[PDB]
Amino acid sequence: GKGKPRGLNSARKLRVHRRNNRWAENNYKKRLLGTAFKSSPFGGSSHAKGIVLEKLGIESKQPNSAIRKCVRVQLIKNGKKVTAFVPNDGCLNFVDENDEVLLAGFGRKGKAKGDIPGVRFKVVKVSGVSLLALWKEKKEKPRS
Amino acid sequence: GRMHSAGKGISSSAIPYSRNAPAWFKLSSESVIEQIVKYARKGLTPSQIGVLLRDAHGVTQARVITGNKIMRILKSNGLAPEIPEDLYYLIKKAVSVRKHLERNRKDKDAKFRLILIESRIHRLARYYRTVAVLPPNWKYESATASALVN
Amino acid sequence: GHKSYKSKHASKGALKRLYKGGKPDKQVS
Amino acid sequence: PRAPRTYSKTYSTPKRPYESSRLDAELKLAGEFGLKNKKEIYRISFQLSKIRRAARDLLTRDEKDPKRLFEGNALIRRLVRVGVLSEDKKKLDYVLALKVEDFLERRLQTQVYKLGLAKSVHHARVLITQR
Amino acid sequence: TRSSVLADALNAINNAEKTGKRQVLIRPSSKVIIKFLQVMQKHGYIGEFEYIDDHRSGKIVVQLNGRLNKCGVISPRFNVKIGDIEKWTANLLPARQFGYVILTTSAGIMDHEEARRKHVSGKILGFVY
Amino acid sequence: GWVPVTKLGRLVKAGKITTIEEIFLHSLPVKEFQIIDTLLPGLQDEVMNIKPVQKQTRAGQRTRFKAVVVVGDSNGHVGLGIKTAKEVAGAIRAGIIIAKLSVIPIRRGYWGTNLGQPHSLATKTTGKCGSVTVRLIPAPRGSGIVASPAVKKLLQLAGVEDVYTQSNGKTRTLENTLKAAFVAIGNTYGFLTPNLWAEQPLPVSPLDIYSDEASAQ
Amino acid sequence: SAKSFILRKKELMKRRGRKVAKDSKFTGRKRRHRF
RNA sequence: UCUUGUAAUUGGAAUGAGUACAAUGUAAAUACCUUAACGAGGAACAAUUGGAGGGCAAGUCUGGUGCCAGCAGCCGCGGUAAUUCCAGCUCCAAUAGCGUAUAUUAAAGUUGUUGCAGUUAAAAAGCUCGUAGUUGAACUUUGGGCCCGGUU
RNA sequence: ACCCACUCGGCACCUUACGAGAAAUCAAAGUCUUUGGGUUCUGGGGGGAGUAUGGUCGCAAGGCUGAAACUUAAAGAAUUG
Repeated sequence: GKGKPRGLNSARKLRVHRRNNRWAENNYKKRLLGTAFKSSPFGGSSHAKGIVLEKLGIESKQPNSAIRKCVRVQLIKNGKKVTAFVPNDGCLNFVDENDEVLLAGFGRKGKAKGDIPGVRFKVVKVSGVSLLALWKEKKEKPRS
Repeated sequence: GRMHSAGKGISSSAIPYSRNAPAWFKLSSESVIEQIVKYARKGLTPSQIGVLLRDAHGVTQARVITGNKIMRILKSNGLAPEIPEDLYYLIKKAVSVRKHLERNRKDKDAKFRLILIESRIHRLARYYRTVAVLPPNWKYESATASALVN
Repeated sequence: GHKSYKSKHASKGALKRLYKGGKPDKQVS
Repeated sequence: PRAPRTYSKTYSTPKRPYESSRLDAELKLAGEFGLKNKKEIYRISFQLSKIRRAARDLLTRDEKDPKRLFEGNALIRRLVRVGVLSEDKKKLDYVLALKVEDFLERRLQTQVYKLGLAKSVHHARVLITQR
Repeated sequence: TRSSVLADALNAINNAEKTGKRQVLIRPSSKVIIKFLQVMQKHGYIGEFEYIDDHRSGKIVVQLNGRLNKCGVISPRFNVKIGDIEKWTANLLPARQFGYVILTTSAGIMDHEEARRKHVSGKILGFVY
Repeated sequence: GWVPVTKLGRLVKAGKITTIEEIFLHSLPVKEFQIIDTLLPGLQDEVMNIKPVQKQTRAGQRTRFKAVVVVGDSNGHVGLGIKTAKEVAGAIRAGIIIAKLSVIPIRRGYWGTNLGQPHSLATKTTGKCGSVTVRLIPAPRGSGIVASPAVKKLLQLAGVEDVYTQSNGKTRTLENTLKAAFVAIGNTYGFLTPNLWAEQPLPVSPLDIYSDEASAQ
Repeated sequence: SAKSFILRKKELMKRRGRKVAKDSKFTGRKRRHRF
């Protein structure tokens, strides 16, 4: 019993039944539709490059609050637009309009340390130098 | 269980564990064969012949006494019917229920029962035509089968 | 109390109480 | 259009990275033998894992199999030539029962300390490195 | 219907073992059930069995004595290459030193260690330990 | 000084009973924890979990302490203790008392061929308590007790050395896992091997033989 | 709300009988800033 | 009476990173192998990358900034949906490497042939008939005897 | 017609756990980590959604088949006051 075929010559039924079931997967469905090439922000990539379109001070709360605010960037290959989290404060003075930034993905979230509403693109580089090395005064941001 | 139903009865017969010669019978082995011949000349179906034999003359059944079944005796003497007993009775049942359904056009139960009877006929007729008792087509139709049975 | 009715797709009855208040699909060759 | 020189890696990172018993035993070994980092313990664990895998699928083969005879004799002869097993333990159930210290005892710094000449395994290693 | 007589025979023996009965009746019999029970009797896992003979297909009375852990059927009777045999044991036997998995080879109906001594293999039938 | 209050108490008090296999084979029951202390010494103890439990009345909220502990010396004899008392140390004492009262043994074995003082089990065995299932698999020599550190400690106090443990079920809980593992190792002792097919002498429950000096005063 | 979350999910651990860390002036602080 | 630790205590040893005659090396060179001579006393020839409520290893640390219709009164104390607002100390892991992003694999028995589940958690067609498809009762030479001959 | 004892086949019941389960409980939901008697359909976190598009039956009402983007860390069984 158990609700499946079990004959010695039933292998075709097991194959086809498994194919349909696999069509009710999630990652298989995302992959064999190739939807990581059509609707995703990245073209299936890891990073991407962009031009900072607008910067807004989206504070956590009203003035006595946490400084985690960021920008909307335009993708340079796709032409799409997306918000893209600048990291820890004191780096917003690095970022103004038109800075040719490099974006990556975000990753995880806990009950602290950033539970931002869907802003999942941490900026890795600004002006093609760095953001961490620019933060530790290792290098200076070039003038245009 | 039943082939077309939910019931699971087990009412049947039970042949004894004695393949030989009931002791008190001691009558004959061929004489009963000409009462087979006589009754088949009368026109009785083999089930009827068996039941009249065990009700009248003390024959338990012909397979143990004669050494042959009834149909091979009837076919041996050439009195075998064209289509066998059971298929003929199924066709007769289907015919009668279709005439009643012809008269009474609203009876959904007879329509369902007739579909059941037709499917039972089809299974049996396919069995017969794959064992070379009917011609290999035999074309069971809904109307002309009436002329086949009566 | 009473246990709520359970269904993956919302009933056509409940949608009537919800709803009161051209081009085909693309296939890039 | 020239062939590859083949390569592999002799070390293997552990499955659960952060276990106080494992960290403690690793640091105990490092102090007792004078190692540079955890890669040495990992490398001996990889060597031992290969040897135990060979021993397991040799023993699952039947007794008196010719492949079992040849490969087991080669393996046991090798591991007594390097001197990890004893002289009178030439059987496969014993080479299932090998410990990492039984391999680190047969190194160079452990021998050039144990044979005198160094009075300390750390001094032994730095005396090796200085040729 | 009764798609396999070895299956329900082995199931009946196992329910009679789990409950704590003494002897069990099996309907119907087969050649392969006789030979299976022959091997199981030879290895001591059951008591002694006796074939009640009517003309239909018979029945079997198996006189148990405890000391049997489990018996079962592996359906469908998969083809078993010889090197596959070990793998099959490691799938469904409680250990390697004890337990048996039973093959039907052309050299007869016979358990796996004798299948290796006679150096032959064939289809699988079931198992017992 | 401990005074016997039962039949096996009088049996063990004068030291006429020393071998624990007579107790195990006929399954002699025990209701006082002093029997194993006067019979098997050195039983190392270690604590699993002490947690506060709340019972809510009409107005009040009574707080008790549930203690689970383990007992086992080094060699094939284990006991688990579930108790709940009004005090933490009293709960530990009661738990270790019931753990020493419910000691069960272990039949060990070899993973493969037989050589030199067995180190593992003899059969893959199941244990279940509330949607957790511990499956114990014998393992080769020096392979390490591959279990969770609580369960690894359990088999380390048991006496086995290498057991593969595929466990299936929601293992966030501790008590269900420990109860399932306890039943698993108990049925591991209860799993019959054909090696015990030899003829056994079948004693006549030797409390009957020692009934002259174990009866009432 | 980080401090209150740690306060909520630390007291639950003691009811389960699990050892929990002590509290001080290091609980609800950014232990390591990001990049 | 012999063993570990500490010290702005002290002493002499060793050696290559480097510099470089030379020679090997090479089609010619560079670099490796060998080597004349030089080359270690701490800010030297200075090791980093991540982290520290539990997962998951390591703070009953320090200091600073901002608000409080809270006590005091100009010293301050405490709180601060400031998700700490910012720095330092100490500790943990890996190490000439360490982190991050995307994809994938194991842990996953969340694709389950081995190996899932369907009363109530997602999930047994309203019911029956029926073709392809899957699956399908038992039985036909068994037993006994004979030798020869191989292996532990 | 009734009673008594059997037997086959039905509809429900009472108790129990030798078993099973997350639990309520269940002679089946038992004979399942000691996992294989035959077979058909269904399911893969919640929303978007029985929504969109196409096909199809339907006079109509409608039914049948039936997604995707996006978003989100959530969405059964008993006891205790």
